[PDB]
Order: sequence, then C-alpha cells, then structure tokens
Amino acid sequence: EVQLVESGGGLVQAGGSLRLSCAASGFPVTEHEMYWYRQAPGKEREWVAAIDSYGYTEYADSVKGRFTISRDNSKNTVYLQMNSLKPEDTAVYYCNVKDLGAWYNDYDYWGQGTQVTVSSLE
Amino acid sequence: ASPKIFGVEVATLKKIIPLGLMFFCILFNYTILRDTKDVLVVTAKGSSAEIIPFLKTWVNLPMAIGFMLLYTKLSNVLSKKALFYTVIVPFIIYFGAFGFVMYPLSNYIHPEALADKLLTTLGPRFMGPIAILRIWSFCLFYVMAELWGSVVVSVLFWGFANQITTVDEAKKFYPLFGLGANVALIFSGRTVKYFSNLRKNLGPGVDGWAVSLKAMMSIVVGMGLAICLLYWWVNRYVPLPTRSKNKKEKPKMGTMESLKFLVSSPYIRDLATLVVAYGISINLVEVTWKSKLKAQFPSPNEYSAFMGDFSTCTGVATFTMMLLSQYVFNKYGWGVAAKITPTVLLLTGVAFFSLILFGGPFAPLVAKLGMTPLLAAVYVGALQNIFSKSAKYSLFDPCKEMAYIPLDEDTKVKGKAAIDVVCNPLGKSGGALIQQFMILSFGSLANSTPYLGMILLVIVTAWLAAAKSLEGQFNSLRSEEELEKEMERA
Repeated sequence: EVQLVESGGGLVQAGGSLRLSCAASGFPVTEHEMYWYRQAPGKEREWVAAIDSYGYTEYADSVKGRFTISRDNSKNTVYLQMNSLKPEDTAVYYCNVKDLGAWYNDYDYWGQGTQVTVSSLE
Repeated sequence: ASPKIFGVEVATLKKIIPLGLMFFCILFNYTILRDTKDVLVVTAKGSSAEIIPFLKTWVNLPMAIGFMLLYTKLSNVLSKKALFYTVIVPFIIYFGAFGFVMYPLSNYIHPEALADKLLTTLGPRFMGPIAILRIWSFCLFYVMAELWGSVVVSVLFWGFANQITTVDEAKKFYPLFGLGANVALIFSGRTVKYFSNLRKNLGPGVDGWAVSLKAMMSIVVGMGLAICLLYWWVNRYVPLPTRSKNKKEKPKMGTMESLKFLVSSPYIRDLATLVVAYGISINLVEVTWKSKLKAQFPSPNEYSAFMGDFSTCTGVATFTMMLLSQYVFNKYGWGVAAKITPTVLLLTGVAFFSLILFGGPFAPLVAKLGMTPLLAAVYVGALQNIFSKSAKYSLFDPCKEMAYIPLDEDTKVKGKAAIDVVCNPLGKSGGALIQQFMILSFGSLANSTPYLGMILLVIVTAWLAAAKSLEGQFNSLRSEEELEKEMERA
C-alpha cells in the first residue's frame, strides 16, 4: 500500500528554522505531485506547499518567501524547509499524494502528521 | 449492389470492425502496461527513486530516435505485413516472457552482485545508470511499455489504418475509433483495479503481485494475439485499395537520405509542428492551471470535490466531443476540424492568462459572475484542459492520421515513424526545457507568467499557420492523386 511518514516537526522559537521530511513508499514519488498541508486545532486543514513531477515548487501565499519545498529523488523524500518561523505556523503538518492511478483505491493518501510548535517567548 | 447494414456497405464494415477491435486491444494493452510499468519499477527488490526520471530524460528520447532509424531501414527492406509483425511480435513475446519467466526469475537475471562492485568503482553521481543495471529487466519493461504506446498505438496501428483506409472512410470512421478507444481505456482501468484488488484479496502465502502480473501479462498477450489475428484477417479477407500507379519510386534506403528528404519536406514540417505544438501547449498550460488551482482550493476536501466534478465534466465532454467530431468531420472537412483545436486553445489560453496577469482590472468584470478572478482563471484553465484532452481521440488524432493518407507510401510510412515516435517526445521535452529556461531566467514559473503566455501565443500561432499550410497541401495532394488515378484508369 501507500505509506507516507513525516518527521522533523518540533518546538522552535519564533523566527527559527525547521525542516520537515516526508518519506514516501508504494508509488513513484517523483512522478506525482506531492503536497504539504497543515491543520491547527479548531481550524480546517489548509494547504502549505506543493512540488510537481517536474519539481516546480508552488507555494501558498502565507508561507511564500519563507518555506521551500524540495523533492530529493536520491533519497526518495520530499522536504519542507521553514525559515523565519512565526507563532501561527504551529500546526500538524501532513504530506499528501493524490490521483495515484488505477492501481490505488483512495485518491488521497496522507501521513500521520508531525507537530510543529512555534513559541512566542522573550 | 452488395448488402448494406446500418447504412454502411458490408465491405467497409468488414474492414472497419477489425480495425476498431485492433485499436481497442492496442489501447487495452497500452493502459495495462502504462500502469504496470510504474507500479512495477518502483516496487522492486532494490530500486532507486531516480530510476524513472533517468528513463524519462536520457533513455526515452534516444530510444525513440533509435527506433525511428531502425524502422526506416526495416520498412526499406521488408514488406508491409512483414514489417508489422517484425515490430509487434517482439513486444508481445517480451511481455509474455516478462510475465511468466523474467519476473519470476528476476532474482536470477538481475546483476545485483555486479552493480555494487561497479558502484564502489564509480562514484555516487553515477547512481543513475547503475540503478537501471540493477533492475535492467524491469527498466526494459518500462521502456518497452513506453515504446508500445509510442509505436504500436501510433506507428503500427495508424500506419495500417492509413494504408488500408481512404480519406472518406477515415472521415467517417476515425472518431468512431476514438469511441472504443475510450471504452478500451475504461475497461483496462477496471481490469487494473480488479487485479490490484485481487493482489490483496487472495490469501497469505501467495505472491499476489506475481499472480496479478501473470494475469495482466496473459491479457496483454491475448490481446496481442487478437491484434495479430485481426491484422491477418484484414490483410487476407478484405479487398484493400491497391494505390495510384505513382506508387513506384526509387527506394532511398539512405537513413541519411530519407531523413534529409523528411526534414526538407514541407508536409512533414507542418505535421510535426502540429504534434509538437499540441504537446507543448497542453503541458505548459496544464502546469500553470494546476498551480492556480492549488492557490484556489486550500483545503483537501474542496480540492478533491473539485477533482471529482472535473473528471465528470471530462467524461461528459469526451462523449460529446466524440459525437461533435463525427459531425464536424462529415460536414466541414479536415481543415475546420484541424483548426478547431488550436483556435479553442488560443481563445481559452488568452482568457486564462488575462485573468492571471490582469486580475485587478478583471475583478469587477468577474464579480458579475460571482467568482474571484483566481476562480475564473481556474475554471477557464479547467475548460481548456478538458477541451485539449477530450479532442485527442475525437478531433486531433483523426486529423493527424488522415493527413498521412494522401501521401505516397514512402513518405507516408517514414514521416509517420519520424513524427509519432520522435517529434511527440520532442514536444514534451521542448515544453519542459521551455519551463526550465523560464525558471533559470526568472527564478520561478510565477515570475515568468507573461513570457510563458507570450511563448504559448507564438507556439499556438505557429500551430495555426502549420494547420493552414497542411490543409492546403492536403487538399492539393488529394486532388492531384484523385485526378491522376482517374486519368490512368480512363
């Protein structure tokens, strides 16, 4: 089956950096567009940043200029670098794959998510 | 007066039903292989994730060019039936052997013990080629599957059709080949889904993927034997148009001379322009529209709900375009149908890139429609992406194949091979290179929107000009050959 596992989420100060990594298995990860969503408690799941089969790196305007999505074909994993983080980036981040073909039954595959918390301490 | 069923002569019916069955089987195999290859090359016991990109960048196009050169000389030294069998039987036997021998004995034929010695010999930068060696069999399968979709679908089948079908019967029956092509895609998708489920439903202790692959390759070889039997039936028990007696011409046999003639031919130039422009236009506008789409639907549920409705509209449009194509081919002719695709793509692309580039000025205009200008761009791009993919088997491919019919057999076969094997992958590669050049120039495909729109305008303008010139030359060839046949027969 399709397996997506996220890692790299943690506790960082406001203005910090954090690199999420989605390891994917069970499908050609370099031939399909890989998405990065985030969900905060009490809010709906929102899209953060996607990368196409060509590696074209479309971003959401909320994170544009700060986040950088990058698929590494050598290690078969998608990455989301997060620079100049800000306390409303605190959410559970999921990597998603859609429309994987006729060999698959769901049209949507998600990871279990990784928690990213940004602290407003002084 | 031979009998006529459904208003069609029994002889034409007898030549068209086996052709439709052949195209059904060919696309059935094409879909089965197109899914099997990518679900196989990644689920291999030892497989790098950069094994499919390397086969898309550095293996696909060279293989296509090599097949063009091989097919030219094969057609020069073989008859029509001998060439058809020489091209298709290797595919069928390879897929059968892969399903029944090469996959079960995959641990034996793969040089795992060699492409780690050579991996300690050659640095990690050479991880690309090493990977293929490590699973050469599967990689070859991948390549062969691609080649099938490039060769058996286009060169083999449509060359046979243009060889046996006249222009009138082609106007009458080529959209009805696309209807049946879509049924083949539907049924093969259901077959792939059935075997994907069967891989899991069968109990433990059984290699479900092995059984599913054996069954799918058994279906592949069954449809291949059906294709061969139908080819033999059409070539034996169907009276075929022989030719006009201009058929005699010095066999070039110069893979430099033949290619020099093809590059210098004004007909192949326009036809290759159509193919290349089609590929580039859909690829570029599809990427841009999907980026805007992602910007529009931030939530997963809304995105998937929109990509259920998009698929429903795609199917409805496929059906209605099949009907409308069979109508327009009957009424308006080859030129109108050949120009419909570039004009509609041009209009929709201008509207799309206008709503993108100038969203501010258009915000009040679109507010009358109750849409954000981003949503208006999303819908315009969706309609354009629907028309461009539903006009393939209904409106674009029929025109493309019928442009080959009035040609002489030398140029017909050679240009067919050189276009449908080489020029289409060149269209995709040129689109990718164009987008990469825009990226390296302006850092992003968002910062290159006006230039992307301008070059798309130029590409579709060249597409329209090529369609006009090709239609003129096509009518010239048809009139010349009909008058020559009527003069020699008088």
